[PDB]
Amino acid sequence: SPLSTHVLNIAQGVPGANMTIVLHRLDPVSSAWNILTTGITNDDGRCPGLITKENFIAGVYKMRFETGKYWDALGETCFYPYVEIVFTITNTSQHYHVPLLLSRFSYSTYRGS
Amino acid sequence: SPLSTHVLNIAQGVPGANMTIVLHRLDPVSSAWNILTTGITNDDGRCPGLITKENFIAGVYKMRFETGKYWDALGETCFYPYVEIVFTITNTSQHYHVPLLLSRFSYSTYRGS
Amino acid sequence: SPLSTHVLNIAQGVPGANMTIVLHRLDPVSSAWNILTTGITNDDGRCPGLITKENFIAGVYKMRFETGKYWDALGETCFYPYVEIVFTITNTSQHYHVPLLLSRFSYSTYRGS
Amino acid sequence: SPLSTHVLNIAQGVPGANMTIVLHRLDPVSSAWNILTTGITNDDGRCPGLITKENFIAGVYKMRFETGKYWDALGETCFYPYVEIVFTITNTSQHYHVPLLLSRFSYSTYRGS
Repeated sequence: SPLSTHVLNIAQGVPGANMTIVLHRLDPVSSAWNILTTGITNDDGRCPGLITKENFIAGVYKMRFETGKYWDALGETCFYPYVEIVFTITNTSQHYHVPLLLSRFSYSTYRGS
Repeated sequence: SPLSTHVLNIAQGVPGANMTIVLHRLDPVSSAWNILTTGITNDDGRCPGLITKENFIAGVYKMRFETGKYWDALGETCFYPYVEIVFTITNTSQHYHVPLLLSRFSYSTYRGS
Repeated sequence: SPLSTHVLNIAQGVPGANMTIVLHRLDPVSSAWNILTTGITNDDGRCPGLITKENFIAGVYKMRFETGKYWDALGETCFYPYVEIVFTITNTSQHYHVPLLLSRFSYSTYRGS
Repeated sequence: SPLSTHVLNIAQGVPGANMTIVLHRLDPVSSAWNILTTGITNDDGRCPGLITKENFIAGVYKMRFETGKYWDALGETCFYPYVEIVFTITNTSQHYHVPLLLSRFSYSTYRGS
């Protein structure tokens, strides 16, 4: 709304709760990143209100998931210290859902609406 | 050996050929990434000779897949301009396989050996 | 409610619309599968009304997805003529989400709720 | 050769060893399945000798992975008592690799070679 996520712990068949997510946007002129917001997934593994419609401008975004910290808080290690999903937003009339299905040794993502 | 990849175009059920892959390593001390190697996947979607045993030391690595340029060359667009998989190497006795299963609107990876 | 699905065409980045889905349940003792409900996905790739809470008993269920016919209607072939996901329900106090993430040459599913 | 598989336990990031696999092929006049071969994956998670080149005719095949029995022999429960992958072979000149990425609550499959 207009950007949502869902973190899923597919090793346990439950949502990934309390994972830190940091949203960034690429600066159009330099190659650098602006932090837009930092969230934490709720018990349903979601992060409501990541961005407002007015600030969700077209461009290139990056969602960093703190997978290493998540798994560590469950007392286990992860192959990935963090996961960054980088994606292009051009059509701003649509909803964009960028989930993360995660184990300690795998991850997947897809574009949802 | 000891780091390998495999790009799979799961939209067409064929390997991802001619995709640029760049391997980086995080430098202990400075919080900077530095390029170790660049490669281009062959027809089987693999990139032999990414790194030698002597240089495959423990640390944090990142493999950047140019998914945007790959799909642009197939005359299609990608949700992801590029994919970076960041991973921790501590046990240097093992072989690490870091594949990319890719469509225009999704991707996934797992730790293989 | 209490069983749902979600079909996502990850090759095209859109919900899987108008896919026929059939829920079956295995009759304990006999080896007999029989139809519980036949449905079709709506515009958002979802299929409400799969089973009533009253009829949601512990047992083995199977959701059959007509992927071949789905792709055929899109003018493309599928590697899988249909997909059956078989699962065991023992805890009838929960909601079970059984999505299907589909391309022409791949699929995945996970337990959600 | 010409049909192969690879089972990966992505929950633990090791190969799916000692899993029972059953290959069937659909009888093209009745709508019923003929058992071709039953095998067990090796320590690498693979299962060589699934079918001979001679017996590899065009048709509909089905690979049943006994996931529930895999997990139980490991002291764990699986949401799926088994996984069957049904696929159409039309081009008999190609090799078909159909691996299974598995956890207790998720699985995915894709065409390779």
